Amino acid sequence: LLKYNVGDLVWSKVSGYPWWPCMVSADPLLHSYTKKSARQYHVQFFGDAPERAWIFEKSLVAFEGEGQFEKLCQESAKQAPTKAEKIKLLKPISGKLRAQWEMGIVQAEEAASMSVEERKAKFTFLY
Repeated sequence: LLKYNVGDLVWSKVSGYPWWPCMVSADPLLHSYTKKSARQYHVQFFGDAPERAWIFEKSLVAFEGEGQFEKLCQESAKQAPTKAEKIKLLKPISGKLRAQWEMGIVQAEEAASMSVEERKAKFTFLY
């Protein structure tokens, strides 16, 4: 009865950032993963340097594979507010961030490779 559940795997768009591979998790504080018309969820960003955050359900799609990446970039930059984001949301990733994104997908598909119960166990991170 919810578009996503605990260990589901999702692309997450944050303004300034490229749509990003994430797994949903429980907030290590509130001990929930979701919470008036639009829903949020708790998701941790894949990277060699992971982080977490509450994203809206609206900036959230389920993750089939690395295939969806270019088309999702098209959709967001289809029209983004500034037109220097669009420029940069459409040339392939640059800089410090790039190496981490590559690390992102590797984990992502390695993680689709496994059932929730172990994918959670191996991929929810502690701080």
